[PDB]
Amino acid sequence: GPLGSHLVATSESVTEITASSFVVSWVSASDTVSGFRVEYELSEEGDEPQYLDLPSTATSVNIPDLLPGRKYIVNVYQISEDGEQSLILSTSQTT
Repeated sequence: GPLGSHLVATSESVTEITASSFVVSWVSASDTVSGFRVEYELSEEGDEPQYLDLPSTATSVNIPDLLPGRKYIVNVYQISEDGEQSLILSTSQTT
């Protein structure tokens, strides 16, 4: 039982690459949410944003068809029963 040492990396749980994708997870900011909407766009090119919809029970999604070597801005919004969206998680990533 080595002390100060633990670096095992087991099996890198940060998988998503494939197609330069991203696997982003968040925490529901409300149980009244009717679903979730994920938005990802290039921070460089500034291309048009893409939107993905997930059920209120969804708390994680993989974004495929991403361009490797490009930086994306990802923002998660939860949809309320009234169709209202609220930013619960905002982060950027580099494929």
